[PDB]
Amino acid sequence: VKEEIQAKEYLENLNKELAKRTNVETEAAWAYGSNITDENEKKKNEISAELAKFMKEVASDTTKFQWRSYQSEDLKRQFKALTKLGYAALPEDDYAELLDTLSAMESNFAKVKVCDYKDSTKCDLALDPEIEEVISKSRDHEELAYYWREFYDKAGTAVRSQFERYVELNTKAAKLNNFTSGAEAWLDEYEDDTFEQQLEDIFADIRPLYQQIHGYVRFRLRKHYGDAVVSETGPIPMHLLGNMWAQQWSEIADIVSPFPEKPLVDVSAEMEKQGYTPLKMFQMGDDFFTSMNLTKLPQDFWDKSIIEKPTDGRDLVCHASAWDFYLIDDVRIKQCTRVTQDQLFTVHHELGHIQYFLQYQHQPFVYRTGANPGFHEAVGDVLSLSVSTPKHLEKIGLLKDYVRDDEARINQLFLTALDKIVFLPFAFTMDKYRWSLFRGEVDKANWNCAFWKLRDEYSGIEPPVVRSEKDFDAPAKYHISADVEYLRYLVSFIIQFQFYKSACIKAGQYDPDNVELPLDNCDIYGSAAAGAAFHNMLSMGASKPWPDALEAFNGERIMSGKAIAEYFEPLRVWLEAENIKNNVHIGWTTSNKCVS
Ligand SMILES: *[C@@H]1O[C@H](CO)[C@@H](O[C@@H]2O[C@H](CO)[C@@H](O[C@@H]3O[C@H](CO[C@H]4O[C@H](CO)[C@@H](O)[C@H](O)[C@@H]4O)[C@@H](O)[C@H](O[C@H]4O[C@H](CO[C@@H]5O[C@H](CO)[C@@H](O)[C@H](O)[C@@H]5O)[C@@H](O)[C@H](O)[C@@H]4O)[C@@H]3O)[C@H](O)[C@H]2NC(C)=O)[C@H](O)[C@H]1NC(C)=O
Ligand SMILES: *[C@@H]1O[C@H](CO)[C@@H](O)[C@H](O)[C@H]1NC(C)=O
Ligand SMILES: *[C@@H]1O[C@H](CO)[C@@H](O)[C@H](O)[C@H]1NC(C)=O
Ligand SMILES: [Zn+2]
Repeated sequence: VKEEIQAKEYLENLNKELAKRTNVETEAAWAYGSNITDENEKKKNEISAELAKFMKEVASDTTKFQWRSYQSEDLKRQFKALTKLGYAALPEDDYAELLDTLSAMESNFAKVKVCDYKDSTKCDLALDPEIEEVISKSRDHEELAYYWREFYDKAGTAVRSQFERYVELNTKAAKLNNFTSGAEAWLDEYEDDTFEQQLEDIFADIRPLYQQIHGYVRFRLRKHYGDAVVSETGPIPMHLLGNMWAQQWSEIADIVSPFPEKPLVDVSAEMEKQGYTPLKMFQMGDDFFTSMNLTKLPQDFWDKSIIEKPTDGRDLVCHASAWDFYLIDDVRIKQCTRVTQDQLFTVHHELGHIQYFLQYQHQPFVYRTGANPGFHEAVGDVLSLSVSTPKHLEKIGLLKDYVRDDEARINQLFLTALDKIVFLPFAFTMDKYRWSLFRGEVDKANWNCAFWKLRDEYSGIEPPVVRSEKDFDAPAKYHISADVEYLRYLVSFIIQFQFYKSACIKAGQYDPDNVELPLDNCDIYGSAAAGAAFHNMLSMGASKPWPDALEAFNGERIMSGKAIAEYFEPLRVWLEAENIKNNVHIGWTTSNKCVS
């Protein structure tokens, strides 16, 4: 009708206004996140409250248009997105209380300090970097357990009453948008009613490999720590796995690697010896993208980013993140960067977000996000997969005197699995837990043990000490304290293998029927063929449902476990044999580390 013509002009104008108002909210959030004070908290929450109020006016104005009657799929999609208010649907007082609750949790988490194990006078150890360094480096099980407990008590238990209020307010918000719970609100971002089932099916296919890796790691840990510390048949004590949440185990690769007489890629020491800085690491990431004929970082990036931990003793959120300011070319990273191999991957991870932001900044505001949350998280990881290859690391002079025999290949495959397969059950449990609270499936009296129950069922790990319903451990993970959906990372770790396989084929770097070009040594550095595929997909933003974005990249429309399995198939074959040959116990008894 004539109405659809006016509507298109309504949208064009409203999109620009939302960008500009979001800009101002993002600036205040940035200011808080990079400098936590009471004054910046109030500024952030007051701006948010005002944007919330305007969003409600907008939702209500969508009803004045017959938008579901229109011809244009594109107009209807944009209107649909403006009806989805999220937390902004709350009454203004409930919204302000929710923001205050979220602030309390995120700043509790960011301000955690603990006492040194060897010196209880020295009480200024932060997660990043001091506690993370001990967890990743110490092989003293008693020190490890000490830091685990100190951290979980302060980051987790201390915000129980706040976490509860947040679940209530999150649930109320979802119901006001006519979702059953916050779980359905999160899942709506994947635009697919069978999405949970799809992930269950993929997870069930990779679980057997996970159990083989688990079994082997447990066997190797028993030889290091002995049977008093690690049982044969029980869940692995999580504090021994190189990471505070046992989400990835690559930091203990030096004690669990298949062939310890053969090389294991660890380039941290060479980075340090070649004088690498944070600045250099970001410049390398930048080079990687521009090498593929993708977009160079703008000057605002270099001028406004924070790529090193401030040295002025202020409080900030050190958890690494990427920020879109919704103008032109104002994109930033906040990373407390350290010169290590894992941090090099993180740098590429974060720069994948930046690239996505630049690729879609010509889109209308509602379309300036990922095709789905998982797509956003995968982009940088596709590059990190290349960066991590011995091929790439020899090219940039970080890996010296490396012979890629069959045993070094198994070592590298295993190292990657400790980051990529191990994480899958972990990532699944973070949202399974929250979903189950959001949906009202667990009584408040059982919330802590329901967490550790899932961590046992899916990952076969447990706490180093007995916990109970007096503790509350979930918020000790950043994203749980900060209310960041975690499924995006599960989706990412599956789909990034679909992107990488396809990028590798396009780059001439992978042929199944040619042993010179195996998937696990593919480097896509310099490939404009791969870059083109990325451009086609990333530039779409959220303008189409995600199957359409994937189709733009490689012609497929389906999320699949095929690629991640193909990548690790040589590992699976070897590891199955090695477990049988060493009579390794697979599976685990129920944990008894959480008392009701
Ligand atoms: C979540 O789900 C909620 C339901 O569970 C839903 O809430 C409902 O939304 C309806 C509109 O979205 C709303 O409808 C209005 O009802 C008015 C009368 O209802 C009152 O009495 C109820 C008991 O009987 C009370 O419980 C309520 O609290 C109400 O106070 C009507 O006056 C009103 O009507 C007018 O509006 C229609 C709209 O027509 C549409 O648009 C054009 C009009 O420009 C039409 O040409 C077109 O065909 C189309 O129909 C007009 O026909 C005309 O002006 C009417 O007079 C309207 O029906 C309903 O009251 C409300 N609550 C409940 C519980 O029913 C939420 O909307 C959902 N939330 C989200 C985010 O989607
Ligand atoms: C942190 O924020 C305060 C406002 O609460 C401001 O005055 C101060 O300059 C900021 N500090 C830094 C280092 O930016
Ligand atoms: C970069 O992009 C151009 C135009 O968009 C494309 O045609 C070309 O393949 C790319 N250039 C290089 C360096 O390969
Ligand atoms: Zn990310």
